[PDB]
Amino acid sequence: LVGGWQKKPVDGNQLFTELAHFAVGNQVGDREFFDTVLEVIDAETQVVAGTNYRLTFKIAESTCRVTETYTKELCLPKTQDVKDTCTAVIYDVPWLNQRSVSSFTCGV
Amino acid sequence: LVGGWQKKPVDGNQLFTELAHFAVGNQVGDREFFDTVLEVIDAETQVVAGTNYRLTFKIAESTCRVTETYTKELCLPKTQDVKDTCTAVIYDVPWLNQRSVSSFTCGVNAA
Repeated sequence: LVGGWQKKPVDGNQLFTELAHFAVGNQVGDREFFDTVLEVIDAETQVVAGTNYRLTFKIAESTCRVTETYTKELCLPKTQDVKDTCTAVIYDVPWLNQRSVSSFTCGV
Repeated sequence: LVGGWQKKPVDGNQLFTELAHFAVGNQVGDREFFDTVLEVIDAETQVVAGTNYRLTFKIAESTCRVTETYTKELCLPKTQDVKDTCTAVIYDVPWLNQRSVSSFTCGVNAA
């Protein structure tokens, strides 16, 4: 789900300052020096919920070379021989079209 | 905020197949060919809510070179003189120790 944007007070919110520093400390580009925060002046927040998935599954070697772009429909199993069993943890946030794998381990 | 882990049936659930394929198709290590998914056998889920932060702030040029490490406490402003105003959106998910900047732009507003 995604919630509405809400204006918040800047006030004594340390986290705002911490998150601003986090953003501006990560802008390199074509600057000789980093810029840094003098002050925050507006602040809005928005709940954004995703789902974290822990999936266990059987794998096989596929026919696709890793140079290629993977697809379910192109990268079919060479043989119906199980190779391993694996567990993966995937965080999915459709609202921001983000999806990430945090862990992936086999020999389960 | 984080919901509880819940066991879910594999059943037909096409999302789980899509998510397994997604994970396996992003593993290129120690392998000439991608592995692919034969079948899913367990599934658990956890709602995790993060917070998206839209922050507007005034910046100054700092004393730290880009070669160096940024820290608020080391990279103090040269002068208490504004040089630009910027807006950033940051998605924070402390529960997964993920944090990301989705946009960073330096236009200023008396909107």
